[PDB]
Amino acid sequence: DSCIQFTRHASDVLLNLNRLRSRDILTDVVIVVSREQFRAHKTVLMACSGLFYSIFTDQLKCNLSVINLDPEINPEGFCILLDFMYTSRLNLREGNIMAVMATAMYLQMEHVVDTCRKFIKASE
Amino acid sequence: DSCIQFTRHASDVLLNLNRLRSRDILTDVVIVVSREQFRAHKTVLMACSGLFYSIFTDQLKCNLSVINLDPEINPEGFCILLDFMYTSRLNLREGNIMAVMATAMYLQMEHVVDTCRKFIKASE
Amino acid sequence: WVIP
Amino acid sequence: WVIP
Ligand SMILES: O=C1Cc2cc(Nc3nc(Cl)ncc3F)ccc2N1
Ligand SMILES: O=C1Cc2cc(Nc3nc(Cl)ncc3F)ccc2N1
Ligand SMILES: [Cl-]
Ligand SMILES: [Cl-]
Repeated sequence: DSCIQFTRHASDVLLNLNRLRSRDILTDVVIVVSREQFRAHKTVLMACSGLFYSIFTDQLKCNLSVINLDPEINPEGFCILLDFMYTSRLNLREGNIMAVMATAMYLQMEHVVDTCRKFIKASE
Repeated sequence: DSCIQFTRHASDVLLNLNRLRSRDILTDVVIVVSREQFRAHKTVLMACSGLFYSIFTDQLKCNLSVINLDPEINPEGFCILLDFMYTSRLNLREGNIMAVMATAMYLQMEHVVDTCRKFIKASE
Repeated sequence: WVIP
Repeated sequence: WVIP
């Protein structure tokens, strides 16, 4: 086409979606990771994770307001990945990299799994 | 912080949100612009438009599944702006610029209003 | 704004 | 990935 494009638009949209999450505006699901609860927007979760895409495209699960993750999932790892979904920034540290990589494999977040593998390979 | 950042994340999220819109997945509102209807995600509309942000943060309106816009709004202008919200690309043409600018002023999309003003000034 |  |  003959369109013009605003370079910062996608980043500005994501920043506003994170501001809605902060303020608990139009959040429509609670993700339970053992004793912890995380509120989020189903659309953002589906856009970032192959697992959530599969969950919320299922005719029965699309209607649930609570999703319980596998008990092996670490809440801190999930929290770091949820922040990444809404900000593009990943708080990857020596003390959390194994939990983050395991959570990203479960959630099917291939780019995160890729950077974790590279950082682990560099330490070996 | 000590975060790393994935450059293409925000663009990839927006591309996936547009794929959900295409496939009518988890769309939760219909915007009516005279005889036309447009399905969308309330969160994306709020992230892009000061008018939708005000509508869906209102305690009564946040619950509506149908929003009727002012009859003076041109459906083609709205369609071009909705595509911009989901893609960052604006289909601005000599034949639609006045309708697009008027719609962006109504929807409170300041960056769009800014580029329309500049393109109009260049023609004068 | 840019030409994409 | 980059240092933001
Ligand atoms: O690593 C990843 C990240 C990821 C996100 C999605 N999300 C969607 N995919 C499509 Cl094609 N349309 C809409 C979507 F919301 C699917 C698979 C995967 N795998
Ligand atoms: O030209 C524009 C575009 C635009 C979008 C928004 N959106 C939100 N603003 C805030 Cl501060 N938090 C969450 C949001 F979804 C408000 C005003 C305006 N004016
Ligand atoms: Cl990813
Ligand atoms: Cl704008």
